[PDB]
Amino acid sequence: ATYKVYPWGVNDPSKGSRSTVENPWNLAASEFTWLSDGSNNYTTTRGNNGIAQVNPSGGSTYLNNYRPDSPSLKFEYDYSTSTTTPTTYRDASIAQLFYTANKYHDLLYLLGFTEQAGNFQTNNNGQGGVGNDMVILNAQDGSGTNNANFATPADGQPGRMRMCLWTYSTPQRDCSFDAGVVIHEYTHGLSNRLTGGPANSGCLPGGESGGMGEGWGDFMATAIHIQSKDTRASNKVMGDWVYNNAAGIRAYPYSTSLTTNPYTYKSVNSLSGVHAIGTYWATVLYEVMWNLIDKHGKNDADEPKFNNGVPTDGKYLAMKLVVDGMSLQPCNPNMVQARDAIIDADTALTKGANKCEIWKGFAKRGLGTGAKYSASSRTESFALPSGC
Ligand SMILES: *[C@@H]1O[C@H](CO)[C@@H](O[C@@H]2O[C@H](CO)[C@@H](O)[C@H](O)[C@H]2NC(C)=O)[C@H](O)[C@H]1NC(C)=O
Ligand SMILES: [Ca+2]
Ligand SMILES: [Ca+2]
Ligand SMILES: [Zn+2]
Repeated sequence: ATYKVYPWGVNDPSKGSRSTVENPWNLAASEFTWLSDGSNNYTTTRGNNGIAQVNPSGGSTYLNNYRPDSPSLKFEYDYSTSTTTPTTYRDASIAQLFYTANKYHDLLYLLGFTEQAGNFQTNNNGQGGVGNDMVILNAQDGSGTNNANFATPADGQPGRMRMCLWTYSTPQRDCSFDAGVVIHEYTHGLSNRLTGGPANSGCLPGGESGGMGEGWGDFMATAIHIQSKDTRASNKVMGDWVYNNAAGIRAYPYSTSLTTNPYTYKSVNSLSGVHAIGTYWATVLYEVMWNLIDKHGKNDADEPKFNNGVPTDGKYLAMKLVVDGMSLQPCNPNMVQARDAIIDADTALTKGANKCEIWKGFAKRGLGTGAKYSASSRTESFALPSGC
């Protein structure tokens, strides 16, 4: 089986070129491949982890929406950034969306988002949790433009991703091809399933918890696209291609310079809406990640190496600690509790080997030892534990 796609690590069409990749699944995470659920084999963008289609109606059903009928298993379709009519590259759009989401399924699986952790699969093959909940992957969704979204029911009911056309450019830009946005949306399914465990999807409804909900997706997309040359001095934005602005969709770049990005926990008292709040959260995680990378290095490959169950590099270690923290934090968590869950995740995973790297990043942006949450009147702190 082949896919002609912008491969994993190329965020969007302005940053790379398409090529044909063969059998891109990781069999540890997709034992049936992406094209089977163990009982049925498919000749389209359908299998254990997801089903992809266009949804021009904007409706809530999916099985009978259009997807390419390709018994060749060569999911190689025409695409050009000059094309004005997005339906003429719907096959490519669907295939790219299927590719990116399945790759991310596989990576998250390796970081611990398995069947027993409440992940999204039709068949869990005796490994725990509840199946029948592959992701419904809607490309060119007619419910709107200039946005994307993800609905996460409890374990056993499929997640639903809606990817829309964006119309701040001519030609319009199809966000199926903006991997970071795909990753951001899928991460809503990750954080909603893990937080409060897989049966509770009401744990990140709004306010500060919902803000972290936005931040986690931006962080995961950012971390995945860190480049060989990058250092803590690199600044990163979100969605700059599909949105057609070099600033991306958030108010500041993800940066370790407090000049480039000034947000601290106190700033959240003045921020309005979950995306603004999440911009602060993703900046804190960015700080922590660079502390871990500066300590452990970074692995530019598409999957981590593990030493005694622990990612060997700071990039995937950061991702793993963030994922693990979601399983330890309370339902409806605030950022102080989510900080503590990440520290506790490191205690469990590494016996506390990264305590001070984590605290330094949180403290630097006001989530130090003295921080206190309030919906309107948070208290910030830049103080560190004595051990640090
Ligand atoms: C359904 O798809 C699976 C996965 O591609 C097929 O399993 C492969 O079978 C061949 C031999 O038939 C083996 O050499 C491969 O190692 C198998 N792959 C995996 C991942 O197990 C299976 O044959 C297909 N079923 C039908 C009826 O065509
Ligand atoms: Ca499941
Ligand atoms: Ca949950
Ligand atoms: Zn979001």
